[PDB]
Amino acid sequence: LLQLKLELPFDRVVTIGTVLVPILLVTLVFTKNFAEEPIYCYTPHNFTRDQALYARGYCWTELRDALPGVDASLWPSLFEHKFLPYALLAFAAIMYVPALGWEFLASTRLTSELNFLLQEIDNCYHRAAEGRAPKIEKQIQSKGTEREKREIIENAEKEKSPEQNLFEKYLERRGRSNFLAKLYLARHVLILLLSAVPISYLCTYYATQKQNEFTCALGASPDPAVRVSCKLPSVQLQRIIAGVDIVLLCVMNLIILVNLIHLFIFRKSNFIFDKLHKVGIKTRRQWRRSQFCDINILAMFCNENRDHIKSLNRLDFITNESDLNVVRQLLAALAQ
Amino acid sequence: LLQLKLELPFDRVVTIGTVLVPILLVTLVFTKNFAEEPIYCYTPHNFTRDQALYARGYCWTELRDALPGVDASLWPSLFEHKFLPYALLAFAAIMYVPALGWEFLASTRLTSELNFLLQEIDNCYHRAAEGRAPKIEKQIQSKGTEREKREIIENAEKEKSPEQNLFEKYLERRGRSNFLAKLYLARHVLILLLSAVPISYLCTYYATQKQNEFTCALGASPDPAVRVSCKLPSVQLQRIIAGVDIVLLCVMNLIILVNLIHLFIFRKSNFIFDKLHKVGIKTRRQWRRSQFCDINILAMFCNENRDHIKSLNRLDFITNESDLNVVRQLLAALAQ
Amino acid sequence: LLQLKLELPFDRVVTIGTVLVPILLVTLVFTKNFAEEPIYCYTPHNFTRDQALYARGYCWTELRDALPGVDASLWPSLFEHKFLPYALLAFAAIMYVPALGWEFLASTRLTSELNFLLQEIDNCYHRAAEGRAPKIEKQIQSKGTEREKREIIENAEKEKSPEQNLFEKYLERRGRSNFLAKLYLARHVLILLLSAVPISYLCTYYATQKQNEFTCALGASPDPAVRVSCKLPSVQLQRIIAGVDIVLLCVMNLIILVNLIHLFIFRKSNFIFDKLHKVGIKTRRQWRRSQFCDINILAMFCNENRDHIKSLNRLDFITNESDLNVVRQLLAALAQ
Amino acid sequence: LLQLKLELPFDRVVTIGTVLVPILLVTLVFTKNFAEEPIYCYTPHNFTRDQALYARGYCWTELRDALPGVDASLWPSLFEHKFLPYALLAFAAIMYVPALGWEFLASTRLTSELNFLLQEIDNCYHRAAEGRAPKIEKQIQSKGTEREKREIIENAEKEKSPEQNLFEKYLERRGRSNFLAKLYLARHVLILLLSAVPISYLCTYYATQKQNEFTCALGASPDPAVRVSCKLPSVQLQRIIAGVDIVLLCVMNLIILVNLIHLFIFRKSNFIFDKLHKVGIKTRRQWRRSQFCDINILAMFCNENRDHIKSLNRLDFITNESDLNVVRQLLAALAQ
Amino acid sequence: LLQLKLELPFDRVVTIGTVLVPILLVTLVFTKNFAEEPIYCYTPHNFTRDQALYARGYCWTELRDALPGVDASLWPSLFEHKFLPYALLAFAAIMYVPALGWEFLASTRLTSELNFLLQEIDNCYHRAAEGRAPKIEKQIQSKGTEREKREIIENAEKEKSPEQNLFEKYLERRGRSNFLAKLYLARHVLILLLSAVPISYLCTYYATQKQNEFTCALGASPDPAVRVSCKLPSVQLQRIIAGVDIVLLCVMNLIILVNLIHLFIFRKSNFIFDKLHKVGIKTRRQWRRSQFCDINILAMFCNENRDHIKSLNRLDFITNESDLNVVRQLLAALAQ
Amino acid sequence: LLQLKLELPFDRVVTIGTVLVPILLVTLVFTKNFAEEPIYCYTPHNFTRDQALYARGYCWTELRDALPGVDASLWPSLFEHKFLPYALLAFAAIMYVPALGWEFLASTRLTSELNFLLQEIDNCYHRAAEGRAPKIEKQIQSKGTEREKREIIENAEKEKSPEQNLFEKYLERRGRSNFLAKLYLARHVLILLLSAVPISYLCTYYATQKQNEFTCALGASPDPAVRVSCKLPSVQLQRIIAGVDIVLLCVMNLIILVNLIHLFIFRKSNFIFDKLHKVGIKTRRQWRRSQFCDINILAMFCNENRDHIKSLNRLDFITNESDLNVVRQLLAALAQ
Repeated sequence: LLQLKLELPFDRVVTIGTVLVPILLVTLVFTKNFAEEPIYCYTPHNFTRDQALYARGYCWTELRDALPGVDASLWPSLFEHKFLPYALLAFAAIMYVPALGWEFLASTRLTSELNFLLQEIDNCYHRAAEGRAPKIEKQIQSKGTEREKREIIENAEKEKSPEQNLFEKYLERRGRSNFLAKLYLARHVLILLLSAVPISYLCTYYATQKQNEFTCALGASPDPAVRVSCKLPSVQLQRIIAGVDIVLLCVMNLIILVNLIHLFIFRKSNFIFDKLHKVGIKTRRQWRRSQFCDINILAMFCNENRDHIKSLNRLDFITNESDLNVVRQLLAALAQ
Repeated sequence: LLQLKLELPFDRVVTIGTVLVPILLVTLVFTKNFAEEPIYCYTPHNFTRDQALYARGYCWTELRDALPGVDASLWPSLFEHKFLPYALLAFAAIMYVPALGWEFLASTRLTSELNFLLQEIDNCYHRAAEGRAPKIEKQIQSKGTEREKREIIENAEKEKSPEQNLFEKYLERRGRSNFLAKLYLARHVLILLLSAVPISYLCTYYATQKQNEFTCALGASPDPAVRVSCKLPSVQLQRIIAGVDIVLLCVMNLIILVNLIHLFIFRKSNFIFDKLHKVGIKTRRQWRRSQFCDINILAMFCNENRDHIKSLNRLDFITNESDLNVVRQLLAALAQ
Repeated sequence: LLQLKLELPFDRVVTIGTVLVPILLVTLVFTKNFAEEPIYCYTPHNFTRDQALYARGYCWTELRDALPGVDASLWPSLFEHKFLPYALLAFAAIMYVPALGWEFLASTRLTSELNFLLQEIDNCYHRAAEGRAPKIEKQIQSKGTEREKREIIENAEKEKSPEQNLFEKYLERRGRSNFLAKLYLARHVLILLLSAVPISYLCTYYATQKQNEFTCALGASPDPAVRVSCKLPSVQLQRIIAGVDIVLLCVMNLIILVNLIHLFIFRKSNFIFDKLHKVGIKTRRQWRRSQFCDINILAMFCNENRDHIKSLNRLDFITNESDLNVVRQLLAALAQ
Repeated sequence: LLQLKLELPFDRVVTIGTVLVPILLVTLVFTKNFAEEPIYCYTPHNFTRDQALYARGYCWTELRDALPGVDASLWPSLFEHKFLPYALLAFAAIMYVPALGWEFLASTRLTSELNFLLQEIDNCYHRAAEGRAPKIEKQIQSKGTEREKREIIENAEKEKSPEQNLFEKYLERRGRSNFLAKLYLARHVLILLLSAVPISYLCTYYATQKQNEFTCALGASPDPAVRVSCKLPSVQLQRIIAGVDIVLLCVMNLIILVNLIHLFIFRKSNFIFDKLHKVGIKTRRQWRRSQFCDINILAMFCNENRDHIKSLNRLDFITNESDLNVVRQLLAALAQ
Repeated sequence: LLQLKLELPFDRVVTIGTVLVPILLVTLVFTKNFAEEPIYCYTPHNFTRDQALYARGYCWTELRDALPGVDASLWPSLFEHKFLPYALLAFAAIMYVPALGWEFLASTRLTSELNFLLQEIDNCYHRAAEGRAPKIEKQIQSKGTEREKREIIENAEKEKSPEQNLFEKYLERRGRSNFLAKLYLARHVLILLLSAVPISYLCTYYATQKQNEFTCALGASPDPAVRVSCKLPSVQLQRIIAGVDIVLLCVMNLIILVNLIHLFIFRKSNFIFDKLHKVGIKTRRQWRRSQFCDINILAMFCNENRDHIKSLNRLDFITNESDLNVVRQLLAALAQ
Repeated sequence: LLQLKLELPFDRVVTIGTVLVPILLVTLVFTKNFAEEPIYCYTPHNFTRDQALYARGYCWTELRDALPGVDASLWPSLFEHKFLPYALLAFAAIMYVPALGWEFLASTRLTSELNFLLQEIDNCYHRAAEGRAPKIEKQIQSKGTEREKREIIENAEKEKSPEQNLFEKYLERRGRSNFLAKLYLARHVLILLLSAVPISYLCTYYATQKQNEFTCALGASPDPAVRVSCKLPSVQLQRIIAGVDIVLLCVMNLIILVNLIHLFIFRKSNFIFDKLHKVGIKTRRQWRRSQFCDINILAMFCNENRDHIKSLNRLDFITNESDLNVVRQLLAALAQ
C-alpha cells in the first residue's frame, strides 16, 4: 500500500490545463482535415480527368500566390496553413522539460526524506497517553494559579529526552539549506518562460494569415501557362483553435504567477510547525528571517497526506477542537 | 476494502443526466453527418465532372446565400449549421468545474473527518453490553415509579467519563464553523448558473435557423458568374437534438432548486443527532438556531454508509424496532 | 517486491532521447506519405484514362531525370527520396547493440554483487544501538580532553571483530579489479561511435538532394518517345525531419562526452566510502591512485537505491544532520 | 516463484537473430506490395476501360516474356518475383525444429536433475559454521608448520560422512554418461545445416533475376494478337531484403561455429568443479581425459543461476575474495 | 498448483502437425483470393461499362466451359476451384473427434486414478529413513556372505505390513482389466482412418483439375449469343497448398504407425515396475504374458511427471546412480 | 475453489452440436454475401451509368419473376433467398429455452442438495479407521465359520447410531418425490420438440426453391416497359448450408432419444447406492418398483465429481480392487 503522493493538486491542474487539452484540441483538426479534399480548384474546360489531377495536386504542394505584374520572387507563400497541424503538436511536447525535471531529478531524495517522517516521527501525541500524559498534568491536579505552568512544561522538550535526537535537529539542519526551494521554484518559473514562443508564434499567425483563396499558376504545357483560382477548405477552423489556445495559455501564466508571489511574499503559515506550536513544541524565532527553507515545501506534502495516517487523524480530532480547562478532562480520560 | 463513498445518489443522477446523455446524443450526429455527402448542388449542363466538384466544395466552405438585387455585404450566412457538431461538444465539457470542485478541493478533509467517525466512534451501543448495560438498568430492577429514571440516567453522559472527550466537543466545535455548507452549496448553485448559456445559445438557434436551401454564387470563370441552388442534408436532424437538450437541461434546473430549497428551509431531521437523541445522548437546543452547520452535510454521508458497518446495523435492528418496558428484557438478555 | 534497479537516470534519458523520438518522428512520415498520391504527372491530351496510369506508375519506380542532349548513362537519379522512409527506421534499431550489451552481458553479476550488499551489509549504524553504542562512548562519559578519542576509537574496526570479514576485504579485492569500468565505459563510448554514420548519411542528403521536379521519359509506343514533367509531393517534409534529427543526435554526443570526462577526470566523491568515512570506517589512501575501480560504478547504483531501504534512510537522518558534542546526547538517547 | 532458466543468452541471441528479424523483415514487403498496383501495362489506344483490365490482370497471372522469333516453349518465366513474399515466410518457420528439439525432448530431465541441485545440494559452505568451522581450524590454533594441514584436511570428504552419499557419486555416475552433450550439440549442429538451402536458394535469385520489364502477349480477339510492354513495381525492394538476409544468416554460421569449437577443444574451465576445487572438495584427475561429460553442460546452467540463490551469493562474497592466513580470522568470526 | 498433465508430447506434436498448420495454411488462400478480382474476361468492344459487369459476374457463378459442337449437357464444370477455400476448412475440424474423445470420455477416471498415486503412494524410499533403513541393513552389519541377504529381504514386502494394502493389490486388479488400452488405441487408430478422405479427396484434384482458362457463353440479348474467354487468377497457388498437405498428412500416418507398433509389439520396459524392481519390490512374472494392461499407459503419464514431485526426484538421484557395497554407506549416512 | 459442476458431458455435447456450429455456419454466409454484388442484370445498350443503377437496385428489392402472358398477380416470388441470412439466425437462438430452463429454474435447489452431500456425507469409509475398523472385524479374529458374519454386521447400520439420522432418511424422503425427474426430462423432451420447425422449414426450401435466374420488369419510363434478365450470385452456396443442418439436427434427435429411452427403461445401475451396497449399507428392495426417483439423477452428478474429493478417491482405490479374506489384512493394516 502507498499513502504518500509527490504531486500537488496545483501541479495536476497545471498539467491537465496546459498539456492535455492542447492534445485533445489537435486531434479534432487532424480528423477534420483528413476527412475532406485538401484543396478545390477551378480547372478549365478542355482538361481531361487526369490532366486536372496534376493541377489539383501541384498547387497544394506549391502554395504560392501569383500576383499579376510582379516577378516570380515577390510571390507571397501560404505554407503556414499546411504547416501547423504539427506546429500545434510540437508545443504540446515541449511542455514536458519542467514536468520531467521532477520525476527524474528530485523524485528520490524528497520521498526518502518524507517516508522517514511517515514511519519514524509518529510517536508525538498518539503515544502521549504513556509518554507525557502521566507526566505534565498528573502533578498539576495534586498540588496546593497561572504563573507556574510554564516552569513545569519547560522541562519536557528542552530536556535531553531519549525522543529528542529526532527533533529540533532537523529544524537546525534544514533551517538554512534552501535547496528544495531552489528547484521547485525552477519547476514553475521555467514553465512560465517555456510558454512564450507558444504564444508569440500563433499570435502573428492570427493577425497576418487570413486569406484562403489564391490564383495558382502552372506552366510548361506539352506540345502556354494556365492559371487556376483555388480554394482552401480548412482555414476557417484552424484559426478557431489558434487563439483559443492563446487565452488558454495566457491565463495559466497568471495563476502560476499569483501562486508563486503569494507563497514567497505573503503567506507565512507553514502548518508544519504552526499547527504543532501550541501543543507543546514551541519553535524559537529562527525561521521568521527567511521563508525560503525546504520545510515550507515539505509542509505542502505533509498537508496533502493527512488521511491514510490514522495517528495524525486522531491528532486532528483531539488537538484543534479546543484551539484558542481542556487539560482537566484529559487526565481523567487517559488515567488507565 | 473500502466502505465510505463521497458521492450522493443525487450527485450521480445529476452527473449522468446532464453530462452523459449530452455526450451520447452527440456521437449520433457525428456518425450521421460523416456517413453522407455534405451538400448537394444542381450544377449546370456544360460542367465537366471535375469542374462541378469545385462548385460543390466551394459552396460548403462559403455558406452564404445570394439574394438578388442586394449588395455583397447584406448576404445572410449559414455557418451555424456547420459549426455545431462541436458547439454541442463544448457544452458537455464545461459541466465539469462544479464536478471537479469536489474531487480536487474537498476530497481529503471530508473523508479525513469521516474515517475518524468510522473507526473511532463505534463503541456506542455495540460495546454497551459491558459499557452501560450493568450500570443504568441493573440497579433499577433491584429497588423498592416514573419520577426517578431521569435522575439516574443524567449521570451517564454529563459525567466526565473516559469516553467523553470524543463527544459533545465535536458538536461544540462544528456547531458554528459553517465551512462545508459554504462549499457544497457552491457545488450546486454554480452548476445552476453554468447551465445558462448552454440553454440561451441553442434557443435562438431553434427559432432563427430554419432554412436549408440557398442559392450559392461562384465567379471568375477562366476564359460570367454562375449561380447554383444547393441543399443541406443534415438540418432536419440537427434541430431534433437541439431542443431535446433544451428540456433535458431545463428540467435539471428544477430538481436541484427544489432539493436545495427543501434542505435549507424545510427539512430539519439530520438523523445524525435525531436518531441518537432518544437512546441516551440528548442534545441541547443549540442547533435549532441555524441549519447551516457541517453536521447536516455529514449526516447525508453517514446515511449513505449504513451497510458495511456491522455495528451500526446491529444498532438499527436493536434500537428503532421499539421507538415510541423495552429495558425489562434487555437486562435479562445481556446479563452475562 | 523489488527495490534495486540497474538503470541510471542518465541511461533512461539517453534511451528516450536517441532511440524513442527517432521512432515517434518516423510514423509521421509514414502516415503522411501513405495518405496521398505518390507522384503527380502532366500527361498529354490524347491519353486515355488507363494509358496515363502507366505514365504515373512507371516514372515512380524509375525516378530518373532526362536532361536534354546527354546520353542515357549520365541521367541523375532520385532514389534517395523514395528510399528513406526506411533509412530512418534502420538507424533507430542500430542503437540497440550498446543497449543490449548490458541486459545480456552484465545483468547478472552486478545485481548478484549488489543484492549481497542489500541484504547482508545492513548491520552498520542501525544495529549499533547494541553493537557499538555501549562500547565507545559509554566509557568516555565515566572518566576523570582531545588527545584520547582516537586511541579508543582505533580498536573498533582494526580489531578482528566477528563483523569484520565482510569489510575491508571487499575493498582489498575490488580495489584493483577494474572490470566493470572496462564495460560500462564500453557501453557509452560505443554509442558515441555508432552515432556517426547516422549523422554522416543524412547530412549530405540535406545538402545534395533538393529538387523535386523531373522530366520523366517513356518510350516504345505501340503502333515516338513522349516526355512528361512530374512532381513529388513529399519532399518538403522529408527534409524537415532530416536535420532535426541532425541536432537531436549531435547534441546527445556532447552530454555523454561531458559526463564521461567529468566522471573519470574531475569527480572524486564516491559517496560509497566518502559518506561513511567520518562515522567510523576510515579508508587508507589506497584508492586515490586510480579512479577506475568498480566501487565507483557501484556507488551510483547505491545512490539510486536509498529509499526502499529503511535502515539507510534512518542513517541518512541520523548521520548527516550533524556533519562537520553530538555524541553527548546519543548515549543518553540509546541507554536502554 | 521460479529462479532456474533453461535458456542460455547464446540461445536467446541466436533465436532473436535468425528467427525474429526474418519475420520483421517480411511484413515490410507484404505491406509495401499490398499498398500498390501489382503491375503497370501500356495498353493501346482503342481499348475500352474494361477491355484493358483483362490485359492488366492476365499478364500478372501469366508472367511470361515473349521474345520475338522464338517458339512458345523457350519463353523465360518470372514466377520467382511473385512467389517469394512467401518463400521468405517458409524459411522463418523451418528454423524451429532445432528450437523445438529442446522444449519437447529434454525440457523435463535436465530441470529435474537441476532442481535437485538447487534444493538439496546447498549445505556446502553456508551451513559450514556448524558443519566444518569448529572441526578443521578449531584444533589448528590450539597446538604446539606447513606439512600437517593436508593430513587433517584429508579426513573431511574422504571419510564416509553422513553428507557424502550426495557427493562424488554424481561425479562417478555422470563422469562417463555423455548423453546431454549428445543432444545439445545436435541442437546447434542441426541449425548450422538447416541454414543451408535458406542461403543457397536466395543466392541464385540475387544473381539470375534482375529484369523487371517484359513484353506480354495476349491473343484470341473476339470478332489478331496484341502485345503490351508491362512493368513490375516491387522488384527493386524485394532484392534489398534478399541479400541482407544473406549476410544476416551467413554471419550466424560463424559465431555458432567458434562457440562450438572453443567449447569442445579449447575451454577447460567448468566453474562447476573448478571454483569448488580449492575450498576443500578436490577432484581426482578422472575428468581431464574427456570434456564431453554432461557436467560441462550443467556448468553453464549453474552459472546462469547465481543470483536468486542467496547461499551461493554468500559463498561468492566469502570464497573468491581471498583466492590465491585467511583462516586466521574465520575461526574468530564464527566462534559462536 | 497443478503438476499432473494428461497430454503426452506425442499427442501435442500430432495436434500441432495435423490440425494447426492446416488452419495456418488456409488463411493465406483466403487473404490472397479476397485481395484480387475473382475473374478476368475479354469483353467485346461495343459493351458498356455496366453491360460488361454482367459478363464478368455471370461467368463466375456459372463456371462452365463451352466446347464447340457438343450439346449443353457435356460441358465440363469448374466448381472445384471455387469450392475449396472451404473444403480445406472442413478437413481441419473433422480432426477433432479423436481429439475430443479424450477430454470428454476419459478425462476424469484417469486423473482420478493418478492423483491417488501422486498423493498417497509417495512413502516409498523417501520415508525409508525410518521405515526400512533401521530394519534391513541395520542387522547385516552386526553379525558374525552372499547366501543370506535374500532370506532377510524376503520378509519386507511379503509380510502383511500396514503399508501393504496399497501395493500388489493394484497390480492384481489392473493386471487383467485392459480397458485404458482399449481406448487410447482407439484415440490413435481412429485418427489414422479419419485422415483418409482428407488425402483421397485432394489427390484426384491435383491430377484432374489443371486448366484455368474457359470460354464462357452468355445468351438472350435484349433487342445473338456472345462468347467471352475468361481467366482464373488463383489456380496456380491453390494447388501449391493442395499437395503440400498431401505429404504433410501422409507423413503423420507413418510416425503414428511406428509408435503404435513398437509400443505394442517391441517395447517391454514400463519404468513403472522396471525401475522399482531392483530396489526391493520384485514383481512375479504375471505381466510378461500380455502388454495390453493399463499400467503400461499409466507408465507414460508417470514418466511425464518426474519434476514437481520432489520425493521422486530425490529417489532418482539416490537410486539410479549405483544401478548394476552401496548399502555400506547408506546405513552410516542415515543413522540418526 | 469449486469442484461440483452441474453440466453433464451429454449436455455440453448437445449444446456444442445444436447451438454452436449453427452460429459458426452462419457467419460464413454473411461474409460471403457481403463481399460481392447482390445481383447482376443485363441492362440494354442505351442506358446511362446512373439509369442502369435503378434497374439493378430495383429488381433486388422486388424479387418478382415476370412470366409472359399471365397477369400481375400470378408472378412467383423469390423472397426466401433474400430472407434467410436471418432465418438461420432465428433458429440458433430458439434453442435456448431448454438451455435456460436449468440455469434459472433448478440451478439453486440441486446444488444446494449436492453441497450438503459434498461437505456433510464424507465420514463413510474414510473415518472408518476409528469408526468401524475396531468394531466389526476386531472381534472376529479373536474367537473360537460362515453363518455368523451377518449377525454381527447387522448391528452396525440398523442400530440407531449417532451417524444414522443422515442416512436412510434421505432415501425414505426422496424415494417417492419424483420432482427432479419431472424437470430434467422436460429439459430434453422439449429440445426434441423445438427442433421441429427448424427442420420442417428448410426442408421445403431445399425442394421448392432451385432457380436463380428471373426476368425482372420495370415500367413508367420518363418521357414503354423494359424487361431485363437478372442473376443471383449466392444461391448455390445458401443451399449447401441448408441441408447440412438438416442432417446435423436430425442426427441430434436420435442420440437424445436413445439416451432417454435407455436411462428410463433399460439401465438399472445407479452407482449412488449400487457401488455402496456391498460395503455395508444394504438397501431394501423399495427402489426397484420405480426408476423415476431424483436419486437416479443425483447419481450422474455424483459420478461427474469423483476427482477433487480425495476421500472418495481413497474409497475407490480401497473398495473396488477386491470386489467379488479381504478383511484379514485390513485389521492388521489399521491396528493403530
